[PDB]
Amino acid sequence: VQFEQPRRCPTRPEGQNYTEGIAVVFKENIAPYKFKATMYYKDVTVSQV
Amino acid sequence: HQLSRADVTTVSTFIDLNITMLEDHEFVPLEVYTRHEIKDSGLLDYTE
Repeated sequence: VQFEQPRRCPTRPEGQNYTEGIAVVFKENIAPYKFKATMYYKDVTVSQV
Repeated sequence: HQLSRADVTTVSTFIDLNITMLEDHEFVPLEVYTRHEIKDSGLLDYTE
């Protein structure tokens, strides 16, 4: 019998390459559109007494 | 003559192993929509 010769060791995987950047994350808009209005009307009352 | 150990070149019998700790991480509160946004997505509010 004889001794086993050295095994080939694993290597550290190269790793992940990351690109740096600036992000803006948008979601679906659920907010209603809002604006200003003016109502012009006349309350008309006829009382029968 | 005497000499320092630094004068003799050093070979290592030690196997290197570099373990680093997983650093602290802070999770901030994060919502896609708040309750205010969910309630405001209605066109008419009966109460108001």
